[PDB]
Amino acid sequence: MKLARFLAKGRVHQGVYREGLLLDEAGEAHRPEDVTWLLPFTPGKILGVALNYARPEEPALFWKPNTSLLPHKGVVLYPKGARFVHYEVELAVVVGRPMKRVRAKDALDYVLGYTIANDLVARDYVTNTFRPPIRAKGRDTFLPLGPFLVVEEVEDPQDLWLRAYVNGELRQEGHTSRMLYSVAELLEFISEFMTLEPYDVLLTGTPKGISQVRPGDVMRLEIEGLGALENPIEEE
Amino acid sequence: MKLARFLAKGRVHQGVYREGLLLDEAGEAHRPEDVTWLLPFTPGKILGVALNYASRPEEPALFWKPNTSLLPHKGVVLYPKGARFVHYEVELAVVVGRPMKRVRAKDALDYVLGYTIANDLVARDYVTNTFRPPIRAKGRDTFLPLGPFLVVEEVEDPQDLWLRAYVNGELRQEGHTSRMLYSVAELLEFISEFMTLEPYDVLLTGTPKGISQVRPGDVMRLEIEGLGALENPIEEEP
Amino acid sequence: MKLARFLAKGRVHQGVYREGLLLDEAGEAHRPEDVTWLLPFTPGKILGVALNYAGLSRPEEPALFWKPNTSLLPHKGVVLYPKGARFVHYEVELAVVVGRPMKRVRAKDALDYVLGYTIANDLVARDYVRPPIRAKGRDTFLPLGPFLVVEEVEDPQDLWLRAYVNGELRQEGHTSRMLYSVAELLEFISEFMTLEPYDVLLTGTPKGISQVRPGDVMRLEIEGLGALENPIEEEP
Amino acid sequence: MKLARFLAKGRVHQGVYREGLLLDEAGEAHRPEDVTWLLPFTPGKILGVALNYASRPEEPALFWKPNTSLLPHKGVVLYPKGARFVHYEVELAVVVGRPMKRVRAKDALDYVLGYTIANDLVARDYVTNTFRPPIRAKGRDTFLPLGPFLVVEEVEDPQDLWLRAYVNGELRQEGHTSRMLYSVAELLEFISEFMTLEPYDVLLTGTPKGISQVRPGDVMRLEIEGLGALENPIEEEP
Ligand code: NA
Repeated sequence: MKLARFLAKGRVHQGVYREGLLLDEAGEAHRPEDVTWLLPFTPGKILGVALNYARPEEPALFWKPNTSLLPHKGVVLYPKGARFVHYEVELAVVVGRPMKRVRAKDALDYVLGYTIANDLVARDYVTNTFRPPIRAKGRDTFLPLGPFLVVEEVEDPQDLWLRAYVNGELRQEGHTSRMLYSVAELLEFISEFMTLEPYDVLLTGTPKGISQVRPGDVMRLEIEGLGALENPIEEE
Repeated sequence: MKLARFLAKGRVHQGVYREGLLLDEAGEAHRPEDVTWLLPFTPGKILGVALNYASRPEEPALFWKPNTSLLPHKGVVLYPKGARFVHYEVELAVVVGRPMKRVRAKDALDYVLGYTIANDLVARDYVTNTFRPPIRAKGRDTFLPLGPFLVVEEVEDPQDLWLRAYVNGELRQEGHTSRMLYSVAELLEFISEFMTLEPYDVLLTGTPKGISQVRPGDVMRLEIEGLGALENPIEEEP
Repeated sequence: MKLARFLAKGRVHQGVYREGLLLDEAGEAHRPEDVTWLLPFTPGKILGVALNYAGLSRPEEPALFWKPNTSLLPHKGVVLYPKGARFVHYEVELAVVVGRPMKRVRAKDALDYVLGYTIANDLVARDYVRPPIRAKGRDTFLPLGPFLVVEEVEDPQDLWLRAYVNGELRQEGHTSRMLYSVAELLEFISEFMTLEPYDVLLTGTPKGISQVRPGDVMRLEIEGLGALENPIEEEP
Repeated sequence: MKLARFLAKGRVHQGVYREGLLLDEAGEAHRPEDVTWLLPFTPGKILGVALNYASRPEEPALFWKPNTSLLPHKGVVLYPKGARFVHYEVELAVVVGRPMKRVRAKDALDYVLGYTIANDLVARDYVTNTFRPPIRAKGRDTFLPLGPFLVVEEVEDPQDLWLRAYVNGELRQEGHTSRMLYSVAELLEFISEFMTLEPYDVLLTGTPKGISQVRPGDVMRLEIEGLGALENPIEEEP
C-alpha cells in the first residue's frame, strides 16, 4: 500500500492512497486537490550517495538536514542570486528495522518501503568535492520527499524507471538498474559503522541529465510505482 | 545552572548539578556514583567545523555528526576493530535555544541556549579527501560523547574559555577558544543564512591540533572552563 | 510576545504575531489569510479542572480530568459535532503552559514555572455525561491557540474571558473568579505528578449560554491572548 | 518475539529476549543482570477501564494514566507518604499497532501490535466518587510499571490468558482474562468510535478484585501467560 499524510480542516490524517483517492483512518475518502499534502512520515537521519550513476572504491556519503525536507506541492526556494540550481530525481529508501553490521544479502529484509526524493543542489556554492556540500545541498526546502511511503509493492529497487518533468515537458529519463552501488550494498556499507534506525532515509543518487531549473518552474518527478512528486519554485 | 539528565531507580530525571551532587525535579539529592548519566538534552541536528583553530578557510568547512554517534558522560566509546589512528577532539559545543534563520553575527549569541563539552572523535584510518572529514570517519556509533551538562546563563564569553584534555588522568593538551578562526557568532550567522537552526540543534566549534591519539583501555577526560568534565573509557567493539 | 506556528507553501513556520502580521523565523511577513494556522506548540499532557468557577465552599480538592492530544485542534480548524447529540457546549478557558519541570512546587513559586498562556475551547457533549472521556476527549474537542503568549500576562487571575457564536456575544467572565488559582492548581498537581515543559493546564470556565450547533462559528477571546475561532460541522 | 529495550554502557538498545538473554540490534548478547531495563517502547496515550472483571456496565468506565506514571521492569515504585491503602493491579496491557478510528470489534484485534504486563497501582486513600478513580489516586509518578516486553505475534487470544501476582515471592492472586466483562476488541471499538488511537497508544484492561494491598519494602512480581514477569520493589517517598 501507499501510505500518506495530509492536513484537512485542521486535522492531520495518516491515510492510504487507492484509485486516486486518499482514505483516512476512519475510511473516509479525500480528493488530493482538497487536502494539503505533508511528508508521508517523519524521517530520522537522511544520507545520500553522490556519483552513484554511470565505480568509486567507496560510497561518497553526504547529509541532508531535516530542515531541507519539503512535502509534495511544497514550494522550493531558489537561492537569491544563484545561477546553477539543479534538481535530482532519486529513489529514497526508508529503513524499517534497526540496522547494524547487516550483510548486503539481508539488507532488503530491513527496508520499510520507498518514496521519491528531489535532491536539489546549487552548484554555484560548490568549488569541488573536497568538503561536504552542505551549503549547496542542505538548504531549506531543498529536499522534496514523497508523496507516498510505498510498502510491499516494489519487487526490486534496482529495476525502476525514473522520470522528471519541468513545466510538463519531460526534461529527463533513466533507470535505477544503472546504479553503481545498489541499495543492498549501500545499506551494508553504511550499517557497518553506523546504526540505521526505523524511518532513517537513504538517497540513492540520480543519473546526469538536463536538470537546471529557474524561478517559476514546476518540477514533477516520477518513479515506477511510486507516484509523482511535484514542486514549483520561487525566489527567496 | 548546570542542567543534567540521569537515570535512577528506573526513573529518568531532568535536574541540576550543584556542588558535586545531582538534584532532581523535586530537589532531592543523588550521588553521581549511584546513577546513570544520560545526555543533558536530546540533540536535534549536529554540525561540526573542520580546521577552525590556529588566513582561514574561504568559508566554514562544515560537516555532520549523526545522532547515533551521541554518547553520555561515562558511556563507553567503541574503538573500531582494526583501526590504528583514533583521535579525541575536545570542542566547545553550542546549543541553540531559539529558531535561527538569517541571523546577523552581532545577534547570533542571543539565540544560544547554553554550552556543553563534546568529544568529536575521528578514526583517521577512514579519512579521505571527498567530503572531508567523511561520515565513515566521524559518524561511527559512540563517536560523540556529549555533556555532562547543559550549562545555561553561566558562560560569559564563548571566545574566552580554556580547553583541556586528559588521557588516563594525564594532561595531553591545552587550548583556548580565543584561538577560534571562525567565532561562534560567525558560524551561526554562516549556517543560519541558508539552514534553519532549531532549539536543541548543536554546533561543534572545532579543536586545536594536539597529541590526541587514543587506544583501547584509555579513559578520556575532557574539560572546558566552567563546563565540568566529560569522561569516557574506550573498549574494543565486541 | 505572541508566538505562533503556521503552514505556508509546504513549510511549517515557528514565528511571532505583530501588527496583524505573522513573521516567520527570518522575519519575513505572512498574511494570516495566506497560511494555515497550527497549534502554537506541541502539547505534552493536558489536564483540566471542573467546577472551578461558581455560603458554598469550593471543592475539597481540584476535580481534575484529562484531554487527549487527539482532541487538539488549531485556530480555524473544524470542530466535529457528534451525531444526534443534543447538548454540545463550548467552554472558554485560560490555558497555562508549563515551561520548567514541576514536582512538589509550592503555590508561591508556581508561576515561576509557567512558560506562557493561550486560549482553549474545552468542548463537551453533555449528552454523554466517572471520567468524562467520551464526553470531553472526542477528536477535535480541544481547539487551542492561536498563540503561546509569553512575557505578557502580568497576572493570570486578572483577565477577562469572552465568547461569541456567529459574531454575537454569548458570555463574559473573568479569571479572578477562579475557585482555585493557577498557582494552587499547579501546586496540587505537581505534588504527585511531574509536569513537564509544554504540558498544559486548562483552568475551567464559568457557566453561561454556551450551547452550540452545526454551522456555528465560535470565537473565544481572552484579555491579551487574541481570538481563537472554530466553525462546527456535523461528523462526516 | 519478545521485544525489549535496555541501557548498557551508555547506549540504549532495542533488542529481543531469547533463552534468558537480550540481543541488541547487532546481534550481540547481554545478560539481564548487566543491563538496566527500560520500557519496551514509548507509550503514546494510556487508557484504563475500571470495574471490568466479575451483566456489565452500560459503557466501559474509562480513565487515564499519565506517561509520568510509567516505570520499567525493576524500577522502584514510590509509596505515597502517609497512605494507608495502596494496591497493585495486574492487568493485560494492549499495544496499538495501527491508527484506529471507528473500528468494528470484529476487526479490532487486527490493529493490535502486541501485549505486555501492567501494574495499575492505586492509592485508595485518595478515591471518591468524583471522576473515579481520581487522577490523584491513579496518576502518581511511578504508579504504572510496564513491561518487561512488547510481545508480538505470540498471543493467539487475549481473552484466554491467566493472570498472577506475587508479593515478596508469595502468590497473592490468580485471575483469567476470559472473565473480562468487555473484551479487548469491544473496548477498542468503544474507544476508537470517538477517539483516534495511534500506534503505541496503550489500553489497560482492568483486573479482578483480590488481596492486593502492598506496603513499603514489598517486591511485586506480576505475571501473565506468555508475557514474562514484571517485578518492582516499593520504597517510601523521600
Ligand atoms: Na472545561
